[PDB]
Amino acid sequence: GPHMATGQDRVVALVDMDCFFVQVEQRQNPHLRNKPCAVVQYKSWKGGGIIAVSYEARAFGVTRSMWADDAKKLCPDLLLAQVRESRGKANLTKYREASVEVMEIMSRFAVIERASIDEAYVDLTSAVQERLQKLQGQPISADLLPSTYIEGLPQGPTVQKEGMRKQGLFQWLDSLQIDNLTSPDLQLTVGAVIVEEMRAAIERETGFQCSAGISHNKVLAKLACGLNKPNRQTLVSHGSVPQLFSQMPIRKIRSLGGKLGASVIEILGIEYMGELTQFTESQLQSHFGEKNGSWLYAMCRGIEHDPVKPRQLPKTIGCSKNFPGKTALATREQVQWWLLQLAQELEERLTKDRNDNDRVATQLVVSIRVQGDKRLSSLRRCCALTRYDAHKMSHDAFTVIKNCNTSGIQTEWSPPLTMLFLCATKFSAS
DNA sequence: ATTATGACGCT
DNA sequence: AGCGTCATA
Ligand SMILES: [Mn+2]
Ligand SMILES: [Mn+2]
Ligand SMILES: [Mn+2]
Repeated sequence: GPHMATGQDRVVALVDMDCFFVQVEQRQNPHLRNKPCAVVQYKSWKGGGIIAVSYEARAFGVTRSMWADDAKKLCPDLLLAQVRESRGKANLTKYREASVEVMEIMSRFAVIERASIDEAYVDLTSAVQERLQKLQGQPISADLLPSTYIEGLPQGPTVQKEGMRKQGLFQWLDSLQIDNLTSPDLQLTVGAVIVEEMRAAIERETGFQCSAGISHNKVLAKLACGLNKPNRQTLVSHGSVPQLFSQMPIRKIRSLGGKLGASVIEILGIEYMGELTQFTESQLQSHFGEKNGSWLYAMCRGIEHDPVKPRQLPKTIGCSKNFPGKTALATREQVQWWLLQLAQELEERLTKDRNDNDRVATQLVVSIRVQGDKRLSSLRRCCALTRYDAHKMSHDAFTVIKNCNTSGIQTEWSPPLTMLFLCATKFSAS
């Protein structure tokens, strides 16, 4: 009754860029704008691997992970932009720098949690309270929410898409109680007003379009964001959760897209998020552990407490390269050459990081994969990182992996290496 | 032969 | 610590 927590204490948004690497390349090259377009890495093997796809290209069935040669079969006029290569490897600096542009704008509105290269969570609870105190109990005009969808509306007693959006927004606004500064639905609405402002600023100041979700926690905000991509934002209210979740595959919820989610489906014999409500918290804990069980019990009711962390910068800086098929490294000179290439890119990024962000990494993690191992990583070893010097770091990395060579001979490396990974970690203020 | 990342959980 | 899981361009 009066004591059941409803998880409506916060206003949380998730802002996610549309087709982000494609937009970065479209800004740079106007010829790519408003075209079926994709971003590819490498080229020699099957035309290269696609890692981002414009919405025009998606209409032809082009997806991420697709080889460009195969994408061209679906979409002959597909335009491509290639990821930069430096020191023999893909280099993602352009996209990291574009990300910083977006993150710095968002940070003007609230403290953000960088969740990927192209998205961040915002806790807007305080900003909403402030905007509410200025407003005076005026109704919120539809004109303040020009790109907002209200999930679940319209409903009850037009054949165009923008028409439907407005109908839902109208129903939503008319149901509001703007007289109550503690009403969660009102708080979400004001959150959505602020996010319109945020998204307008991002587009004005970078040229990049994005989508967003507004809800009471990170999982619902993330889910909401995807509902009306691209270039739109979606409000998912607490009240909208039972209908939304009644047909929502469990795998769609963040963190349930892998083995845990599959086990929820298999063990319980269910399909949709809403079906979880019929289990006790103890039942869920018995199957999925104490933490997962409590999390699922609350999550299927729309409730989650994971805070928006105040962290705008990545906490690791890493350099990685695969050596697939017959390109696997089989000599000492090869292994050392590539460790140096990775280490030189790492030095570059680390030095820039120290100057920009007043911090220094203190641990170097070295990871390799061996031919025959299905696992992402075969071996991970750490050592000290005391100087930002590529030759030292590459010499150190070789030392910690040296004993992995099962070859009797010194000159050969066996079994051949199919991945090298250098990562700088454990930052301290400097 | 999707690749290049990056956060967090477990023991 | 080293490994595993999950995630995103
Ligand atoms: Mn995106
Ligand atoms: Mn994203
Ligand atoms: Mn994506």
